[PDB]
Amino acid sequence: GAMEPTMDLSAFKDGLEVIVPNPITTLVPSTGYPRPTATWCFGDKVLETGDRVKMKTLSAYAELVISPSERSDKGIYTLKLENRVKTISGEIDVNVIARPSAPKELKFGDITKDSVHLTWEPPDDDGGSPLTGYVVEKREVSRKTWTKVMDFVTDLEFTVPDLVQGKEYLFRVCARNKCGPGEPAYVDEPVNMSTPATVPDPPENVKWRDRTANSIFLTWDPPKNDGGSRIKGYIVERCPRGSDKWVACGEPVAETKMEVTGLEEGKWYAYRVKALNRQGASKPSRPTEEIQAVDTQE
Repeated sequence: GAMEPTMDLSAFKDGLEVIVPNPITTLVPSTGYPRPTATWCFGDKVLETGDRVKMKTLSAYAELVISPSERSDKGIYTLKLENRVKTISGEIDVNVIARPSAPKELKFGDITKDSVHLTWEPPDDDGGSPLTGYVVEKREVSRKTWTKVMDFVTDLEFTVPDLVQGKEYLFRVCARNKCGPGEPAYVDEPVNMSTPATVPDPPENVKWRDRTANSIFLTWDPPKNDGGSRIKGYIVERCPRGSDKWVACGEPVAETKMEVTGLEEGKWYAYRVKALNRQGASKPSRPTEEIQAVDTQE
């Protein structure tokens, strides 16, 4: 008398879902007289015990354990039971998922009195599972606990409300899976609602045209950073060659142009401009070359 090997795979009809690094455990009830021999294969490769691969056989079952699990362990595992009657083979499709990576290119902007707009980009790896959403958290730089602003955000942007003036905030955004949230992405610098205004930046492109014995016409470019306050005007200054004293030309003007006059013929002058706002005056622009006051010739 004898009996064929039989295996019970009814526990894997849906499949096997494993979150890294939890072990992949496949226990299959086996029957058969004589007792069948177990053979484990991952893909077209025969598995044998060693490090992460561990196998055991009892009279009632054959079991395969892969610990710790990796993403590369995903595939179809095959169990062959063999006695003198017959050789049977069954397959188990194992999906090994993990948690998402961190959102990319987290930026902040559009800072109002009570809101901060945040935009990000999808993470590189979703962890072998569809992204369920994004998680938005905040924390004032004085406080030590992160509070969740919103979860399951299905967009690449979010406007954080209910922010208080005079406070600095940190922001981090995570990506979510069925396994849970992943590594967070933080903001490059803290976000400050207050932002006390500063003095402007120097003008940038001071150039000259229409140079005579007593006059010159100067043009410059407005600075990029106004310092948080409106550019009230500009101040043009002058330095003769034989001195290191910068003298102001005329009076403050609201335009990016000025015609300096009163120049003495035969002298060489350099010129520089400052940008004015409520907080004061900027640092002077890069001074121009020393230009001789003389009328055109030939």
